[PDB]
Amino acid sequence: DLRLHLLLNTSVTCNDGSPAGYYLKESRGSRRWLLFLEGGWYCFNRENCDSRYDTMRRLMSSRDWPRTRTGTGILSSQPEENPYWWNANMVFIPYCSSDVWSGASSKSEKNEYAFMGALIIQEVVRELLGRGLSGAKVLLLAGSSAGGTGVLLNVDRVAEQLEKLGYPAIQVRGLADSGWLDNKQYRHAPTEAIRRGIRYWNGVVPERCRRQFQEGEEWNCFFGYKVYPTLRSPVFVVQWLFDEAQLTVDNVHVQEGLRLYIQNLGRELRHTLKDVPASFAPACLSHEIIIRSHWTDVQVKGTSLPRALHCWDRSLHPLKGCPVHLVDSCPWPHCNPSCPT
Ligand SMILES: NNC(=O)c1ccccc1OCc1ccccc1
Ligand SMILES: *[C@@H]1O[C@H](CO)[C@@H](O)[C@H](O)[C@H]1NC(C)=O
Repeated sequence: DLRLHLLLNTSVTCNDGSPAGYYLKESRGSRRWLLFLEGGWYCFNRENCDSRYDTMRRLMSSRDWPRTRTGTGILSSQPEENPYWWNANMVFIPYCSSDVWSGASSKSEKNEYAFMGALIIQEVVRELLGRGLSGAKVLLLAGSSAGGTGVLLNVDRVAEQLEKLGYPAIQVRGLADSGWLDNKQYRHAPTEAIRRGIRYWNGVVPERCRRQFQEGEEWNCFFGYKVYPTLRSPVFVVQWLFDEAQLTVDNVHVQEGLRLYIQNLGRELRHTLKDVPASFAPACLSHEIIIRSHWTDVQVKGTSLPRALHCWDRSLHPLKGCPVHLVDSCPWPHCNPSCPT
């Protein structure tokens, strides 16, 4: 169990103005810290956010949060469930800002909701330095789905924040799960929601990416294959080749037209990962993995995800029999026998 702490700075809030927070389980014999960003889509105007507040309120408010959560997958403290970092300090940061962790706007007389995702991450980091983070050797910022995209948008800002606060020894790294294409749909734009959303959230993107695409075009930096090349921090990318959220937005739910569509989608995703040295991309139809309890089951070319992350740690001290770049080449969902059921 990880125990809830509401932010001491009550001006950093969820959508409805309630305090944001984090769940923490300390491991005093470890100098490794895992900060995990939750996912869960987003909302991009008043009417769409009002609907989310009726039936997804825990993703917009802390008023009903439980005092504990069970750590699972990479957040589990059992060696059998988590071969990678079972002894780390564990942090789960709930997603209550509906802004893909990009926002920096407070509730006010002209804003019905606050969108503070980028500031929530910084304040969590700030308050953890008083509870042990000051002695860390590695800070791994991880996340799934919208939280995976949030890793890509925030990992270099966390690095910069610790540098400016006087902590040069903490190595900041990223792990982005299921947050990696602005492709043509199979049937008939989803990118327009992101464009409109950034403007609604006062959303912020990494500076080098901002400078490449310039004003009005920051939505491009929400797409992994465009923002990843601008990042300095080491980032490991986990992405199913046939991601279910990607297929949903593409309006896919088999004859030749769809067969070619699906095969091209896998081809394109594999192409964008060619020059990503730390990555894990199985040929499966699925979504998310790193906090699922059976995340140890899937393998690419005989290597599990916990093993690949361990090999990544070793590389940041090619390695013999301990690979870090693992991308399926077979071209159809579940041609990898270890895919989830
Ligand atoms: N669940 N998905 C997210 O959170 C997300 C995060 C970053 C960028 C877009 C996202 O979805 C919208 C979308 C997905 C695929 C193609 C176009 C648009
Ligand atoms: C509280 O957070 C707000 C919003 O980020 C910031 O303006 C302010 O400096 C913070 N207060 C303190 C005491 O750090």
